Amino acid sequence: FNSSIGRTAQGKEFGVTKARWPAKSVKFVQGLLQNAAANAEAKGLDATKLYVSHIQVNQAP
Amino acid sequence: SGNGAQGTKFRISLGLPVGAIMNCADNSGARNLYIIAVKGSGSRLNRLPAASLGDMVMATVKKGKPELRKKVMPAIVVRQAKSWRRRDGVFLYFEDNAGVIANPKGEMKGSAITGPVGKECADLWPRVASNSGVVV
Amino acid sequence: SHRKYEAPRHGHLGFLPRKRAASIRARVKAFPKDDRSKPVALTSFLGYKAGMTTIVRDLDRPGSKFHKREVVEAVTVVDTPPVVVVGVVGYVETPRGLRSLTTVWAEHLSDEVKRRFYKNWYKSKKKAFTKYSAKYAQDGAGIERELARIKKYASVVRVLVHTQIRKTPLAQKKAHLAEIQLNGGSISEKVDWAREHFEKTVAVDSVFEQNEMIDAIAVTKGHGFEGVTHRWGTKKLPRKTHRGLRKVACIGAWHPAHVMWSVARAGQRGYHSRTSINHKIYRVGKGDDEANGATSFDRTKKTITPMGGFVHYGEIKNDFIMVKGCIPGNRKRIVTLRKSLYTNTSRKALEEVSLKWIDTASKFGKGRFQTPAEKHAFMGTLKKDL
Amino acid sequence: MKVEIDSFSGAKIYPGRGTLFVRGDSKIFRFQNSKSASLFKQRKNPRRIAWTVLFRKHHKKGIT
RNA sequence: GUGAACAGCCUCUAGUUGAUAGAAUAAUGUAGAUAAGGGAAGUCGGCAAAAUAGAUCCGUAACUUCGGGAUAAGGAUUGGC
RNA sequence: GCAGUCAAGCGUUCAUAGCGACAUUGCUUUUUGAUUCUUCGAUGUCGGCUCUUCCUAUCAUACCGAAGCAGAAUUCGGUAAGCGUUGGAUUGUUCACCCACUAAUAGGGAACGUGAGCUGGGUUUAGACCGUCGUGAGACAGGUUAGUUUUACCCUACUGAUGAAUGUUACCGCAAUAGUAAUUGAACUUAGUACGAGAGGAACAGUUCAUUCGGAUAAUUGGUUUUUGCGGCUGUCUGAUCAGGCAUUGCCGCGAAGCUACCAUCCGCUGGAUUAUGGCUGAACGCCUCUAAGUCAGAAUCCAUGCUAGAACGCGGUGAUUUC
Repeated sequence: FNSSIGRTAQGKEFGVTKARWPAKSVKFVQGLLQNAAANAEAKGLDATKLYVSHIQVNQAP
Repeated sequence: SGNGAQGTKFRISLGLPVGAIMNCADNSGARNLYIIAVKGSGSRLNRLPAASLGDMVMATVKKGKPELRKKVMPAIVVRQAKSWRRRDGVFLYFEDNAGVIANPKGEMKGSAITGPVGKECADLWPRVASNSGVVV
Repeated sequence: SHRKYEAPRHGHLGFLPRKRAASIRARVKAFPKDDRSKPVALTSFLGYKAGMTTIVRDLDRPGSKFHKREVVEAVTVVDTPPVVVVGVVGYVETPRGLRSLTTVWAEHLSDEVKRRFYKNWYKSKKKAFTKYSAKYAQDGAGIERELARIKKYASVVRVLVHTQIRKTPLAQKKAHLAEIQLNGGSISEKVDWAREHFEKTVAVDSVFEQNEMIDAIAVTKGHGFEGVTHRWGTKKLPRKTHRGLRKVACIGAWHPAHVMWSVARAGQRGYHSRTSINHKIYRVGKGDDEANGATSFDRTKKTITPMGGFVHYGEIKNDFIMVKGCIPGNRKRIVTLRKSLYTNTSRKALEEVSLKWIDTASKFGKGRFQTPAEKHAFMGTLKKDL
Repeated sequence: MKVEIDSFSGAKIYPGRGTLFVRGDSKIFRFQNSKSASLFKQRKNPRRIAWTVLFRKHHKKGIT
């Protein structure tokens, strides 16, 4: 969902010309990314070896 | 410009287009001649032809002595009142807007140019700089 | 129908794509034709400008009306540190024109141009060329065959030079490079000329002398994404109009249903690599020595540096070389100085031309005075005690 | 040299600096900067202007 | 308060700080300006803009239905103590 | 509208120097006709302003030929579209017709170029008047005045500007291709001379400047002002003073920096190949001939040196290439 936004400089670390800083939508992703940590650690796993094999966003009504 | 050029001019800063009310400055009787063209100028669309110092313009009369009226006169600008530079790098400018009625070979109709005279119409029109007054 | 009133075309067509250039430095297209009976000397020079000053002269134009009688004239002054040459690179003949088959550096390369190849200096451990200095550690066992591979080959050999920023008030600390054609002769000592001038500088009178026609190649200053009235120069459409006041009016007809390359619309203005040719030189003056702004009969010991210095550049105590008119590009740039292409005929070169009054007046104001020791004893004693 | 001392404040005129105003009564008026000329369009007499040397000389400041 | 004035402009009592915000000034814009030397030469056409403009004194033509035109046109003065 | 064929004759004499009777063969789609093939669930259908290119059926420039051309002026033609072709009065005007200057003031086409570019003066609305016609409503390609000109943020085109991939990263270059620009005039001079026994009156090479266009630059001058820099002035408000607010930037005068002006200054290169045309050598044709092979000079023409961009899939030389 690129079109008609401005170029930046910080995006070329990932090999793209244009980027953003979606400061609100990030803030609900931390609210899960300690919650998923809050029960993966509290299952019996370690906490220094996790990674996200499946992230998913699909649109609501 | 042309008809009587015993030499040539440098470029002076041209600042009198068609429509200039230049005040006549001799004893030709009519004080106020109104410019209609110049002589020796090019052409591009919507550009007014502009009069220089010292050039021979063609310029009708407007008021005055009722014998040289309702015709077209050949004329010559004597002082300009636009800040030209000259080659010494000084910026002269007069106050008056002068002009003398002349006939085409280039020695004018009246008998006494009054007031000051721009000094670079000396060599261009030598037959009227002899009948000048205070020059420079 | 036709266009009802014929007029010339606004803007030159052989200068587009009017685009911002490669770097601050502009490349040079060509060099003079070599003639191998001449002494070996380099043909174009690298320097910085400071800002233009004013000059009166004494015209030797027999025939005109200001013969032997005064004028003013606009000189500019470009200045130069003693630039210093750090290696040659030979180009051989081929059906693709020129081709680099060599490179040979010095042994002690300077830190000002070990600066240049890096783009993030201080984090680096500075380790450029430190395996290439191993080759000179012998008698010449990797270079004497290499220079034999540029004596025998490489029908055109051009040598590269680099400035002295450390002797110049331009706070950049990062020098520059180029090439320069060598238009002397005897190709295999045209090589060995540069073999001598490793780790040594070269002057500014080494390439130019007085009263000759230099040729300027430089870059232009820039003004950003400019519109269409300043860009090309087209007419302002009248006050009555709607959707603008200073656009271009109509672009094309119906057919061709695609707008031309020849039509004048907005974009980039400035910071192109322009040129300007046939500029006259006046005074290749030495900076360190006696009274570089003292002309023939002013007899007043001063500099060419105006009162309070040049604006945005500072003072010149280095070498300087002054140029009639206006070289393209504003202050603090790398303007280069090509030599001629043809020996002139128009009696505008092929004379001697003198000099009568250089200036010192404060170009950071409407200045009045010529020496800080001259406004002192003119005004008297100020509230500042003498 | 080609020095000139002007007609409003005794300032200095060098070739490559300054203007000149003639009048219809044939009187030259050499100035240096437009400060010394825009006062003259407004008709400012130089003997009541606090920086001119024409005013400076007339009150015993730097002559003896 | 200035002023002739409930005009314009600043303050007192009373109310509000409500108009999505941060950063840097590119083009083209909308609103507001200024500009040498000519002065309608632009244009369907002085449209738009500019210029005088308050007050006091002197003056003020044809024409007229004698009431008017008329602030006709024109020129001078203007602070503070 | 434009171009040829003939040639009765004009042109003292002579058909073609320059024209061309009575005819006759075409070209063009800038005139205006003829037809109605496509658009009537809509191509915004007069003129002007601005802007680019194209065509020549050359008005000027460059070089050349022919003149009942002694010189200037001129009349035809040839290659030539590279570069120029204007300022005003009157009208809604394309057209028209004059006043001027210069080199000339050429004709034309690009949906009768161009309204998501503009103004709306005209006509194709509704208001109103007059003249004629009509009994009347009303009509008149007759006249006269006022009358809302809508959207782009889509794709493409173009003008600019980024960028993955190419062992990395950095520097230095190379040039396929594309664009390319300078144009004309006056005086001094040659010279009152060649020509003409007279009136008149040139040319080339030099100059020295100018006209039109383009690229830059801000030394000096001018325009700019929120640097709100300094000073002045008004009304008000901080008890008075010093210092300040508020007056859409209160107003004024000067104003450095910065940007800019044929409103200032500077700069705008020279070699190769050619066309017309003139020749040499030279047949065909024992001569004769610029041609049939060869061959020279030759235009503002073409291509190169120059001037700009550097193919983001065209490439070359060089440095360093993680002891964690």
